[PDB]
Formats: sequence, structure tokens, C-alpha cells
Amino acid sequence: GGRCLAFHGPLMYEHYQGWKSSWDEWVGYDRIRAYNEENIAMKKRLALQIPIKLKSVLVDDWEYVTKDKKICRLPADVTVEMVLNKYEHEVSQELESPGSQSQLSEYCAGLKLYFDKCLGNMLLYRLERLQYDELLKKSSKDQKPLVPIRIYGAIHLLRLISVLPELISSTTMDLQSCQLLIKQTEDFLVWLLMHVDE
Amino acid sequence: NECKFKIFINNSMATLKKIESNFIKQNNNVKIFAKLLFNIDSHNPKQFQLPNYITQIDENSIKYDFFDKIYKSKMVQKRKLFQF
Amino acid sequence: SRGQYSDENDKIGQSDSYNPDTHIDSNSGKFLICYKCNQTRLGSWSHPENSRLIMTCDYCQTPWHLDCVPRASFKNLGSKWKCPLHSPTKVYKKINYKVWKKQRLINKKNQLYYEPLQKIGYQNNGNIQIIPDFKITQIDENSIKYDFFDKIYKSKMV
Repeated sequence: GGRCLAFHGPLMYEHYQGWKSSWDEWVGYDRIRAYNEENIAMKKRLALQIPIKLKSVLVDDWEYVTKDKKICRLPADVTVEMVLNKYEHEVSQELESPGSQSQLSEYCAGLKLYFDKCLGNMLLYRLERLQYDELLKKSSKDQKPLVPIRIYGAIHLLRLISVLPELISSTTMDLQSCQLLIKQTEDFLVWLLMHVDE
Repeated sequence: NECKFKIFINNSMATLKKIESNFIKQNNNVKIFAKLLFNIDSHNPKQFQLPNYITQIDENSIKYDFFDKIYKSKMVQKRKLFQF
Repeated sequence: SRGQYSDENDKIGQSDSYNPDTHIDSNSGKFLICYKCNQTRLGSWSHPENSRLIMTCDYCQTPWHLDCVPRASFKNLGSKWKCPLHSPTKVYKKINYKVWKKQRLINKKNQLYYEPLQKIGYQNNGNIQIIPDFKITQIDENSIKYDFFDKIYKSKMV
């Protein structure tokens, strides 16, 4: 099946095509395609915004990060693991339509790989920046990777998910992806409307 | 990171060829946002501001994930027939 | 010849009697097993009545008996013999209705655009290809079964 499937450089394989029969070989070694070795080295080198429902908390936290920064303990007791696993047990079976929990679970896994990587670009204050450098320096004494799950609170969740939509628009994709994105942030605000203690 | 990005890709290599066209085969649980992860070094960091308006093991992974999803679907079906 | 529409749906003792050459393919010499009944049913020269006429598909070369699908004899003149296994050109759903006359494919050139972004709730309305403007997306088996299970779970109670 198909039109291009060969372990070596492709020659419209559906054996070395375009050559005589006395060149075949069926040895078993490593196989790499590499797009015909970059086409024989280029022919031998040429010969949108969130709804206004709970808008007060972000305005309150905008002034709060000027001198208090909403956190004073480096080993903060409030983490994201249990409050994250909560949605797979309460609102995935109640609020969303009955069916598959992909739209919540896969997005949560994406939020893991976004939270483990997003540090360094964007959601940072100056004092937060020196705190991040001091955390990196004190975490480099045992050459271990820096896990931002156990040393960061969950109160920044709404600000990263509200600065997310204007950086979706930086690249080009379809519009129903943005529809589903704003729908899941709307569901997040729907949940966090009641639970204000977290 | 901007200097690294250009010196790595933007200078003379793979200008027309898409780099992020083959990262799907090794990355899992990445479906909603995929294009924005590639150009994370193309923009310089800036201070905080606010506007005045405001595949072998991956197949096994998704198979066990879908098995867990099916079991959870059975469990919420049981819950809905209990509550109905 | 005269300037009519001719897509890939249109095709370009023998006449009765025994035809074992129709049961034998020249590509490999193996036996053409039908989809519905897992037999070729060549029969014997002593019992010609046990033999059943078979035909191959013009697209996927799928063997088929003349008794399983409703069909009397072969298709030699007219459009290509389309076995009822591929995507139909005309569909009908009463809601007035949607016909959805496919897209009849386009060239390999820059008019063909690929954009694999989302697998669940993509709203691609068909027109997809399977991998291991006319906006088409890369579609695998996991996406297909996932959207099916979401759809028939959300559509059971209706």
C-alpha cells in the first residue's frame, strides 16, 4: 500500500529502482529514511476575551503582586495536583455532556507539559523572576530537574489561562479550535465561580 | 533564545521545510495546541502587563488511556441510570 | 471521445461455460477469496453447476461472488464496477436534505493543503485520508473510533 514506503532513500517504492537486477541486497541493519538523505544533499549541492463574570479577582491580584506577590513561602503547601485530579472526579461526570473525558484529560496533560516548560517566558514579575532564579540555584545542588509542580501554587491558573487566548492568535489554525478553547476556559470559570477559597 | 532560533533554523537550513511536521510521532497527549510549542524561542521575554480593558509506546499509551476512558464511560452510565 | 465527463467512475465460448481464469489472478497466482463467504468456490469439471461466477473490483481488486450482493451478471460496458465497500458519491439524510457529492479529489500540487490539528470534534464533514478551501486533515483510527464513541454515547438518549 501507499506510494512512498522504503527503508532506504525513496524511489517511488510501492530493491533499487531504476537500476539493473544485479544490485539487490536484503541485509538486516539499521534503517533510516531521512528523505533520501535530504535529496542526495540537494543534488550534490547543485552540481476571544473571557466573559465578565468573575473579573474582580484578577484586578485584585494585579495590585497584590506589586509588593506582596500573593506568596511568601517558597515551599508552599498549596499545590495543583489534587485540585487538578478533582475535575476528573466531580465535573467530568456531572457538568460536561455524557461520553468521553478526552476534552478534559488531554487538556490537563497538555497543561502539565505547558506548565513544565512555560517558566522563563511570560507570566513573570521581577521579584518572581529573582525567586525563580534562587529556586533554580538552590535546586541545582543535586543536579536534579526543576519540577514546578511542588513549588508553585494554583492561584496563577486563571492568569495563565487568560493570557493564553491572545497567544493562540499568534499562529494560524482553525476557528473551532478557538471555540473549544474558550469553551473550556468558560467551564473553568464556571467551576471557580463557586469555590473562591482556592 | 531569539539569537539561537535564527542561527539554528532561520539562517540557511529548512526555511521552507516545516520543523514541527514530524514532532507528532514522538510527542503524546498534545492535541489542542501544537503550533505554538515550536516557536517558543522566537519571541523575547517581556515584563508583566495588563490592558485597561481587562509510534510504538505511544500507541500503547493511547490504548490504555482509551481503556480507562471506556471503563469511566461505563461508570458514568451506571451513575446516570442510578440517578435517573 | 465526443467531449463528455469521464471521471474514474467510468471505465475505458467466452461470450457461459467454465472460466477458471477469472478465479486466478496473474499478480500472484493465489485464490480470490470473497468478502462475504470465505470461499472462491471454483467447483469441478464434473459438476459445473457448483461453480460460481466471481468478479474483482476496479478500485481495490476485492473479490466478490455474484450471489452475495444483489447483482445478476458482470459489468462490461458503462461505468466501472464499484463494489458497495467504498465511499458513495451520493448520500441522503432527511432532516430539506444534504446530498454531499464528495469532492472528486484534486491534484498533488499546492492546491492540496494538509493541516492536522484536532482529532475530536473537528467538524471535517468527511473527505479524509488514513495515515499510519478544501481543508483536509490527517486522520487516524484512534480519532475515528473516539468520535464514533462520543457520538453514539451522546446520541443514545437523543
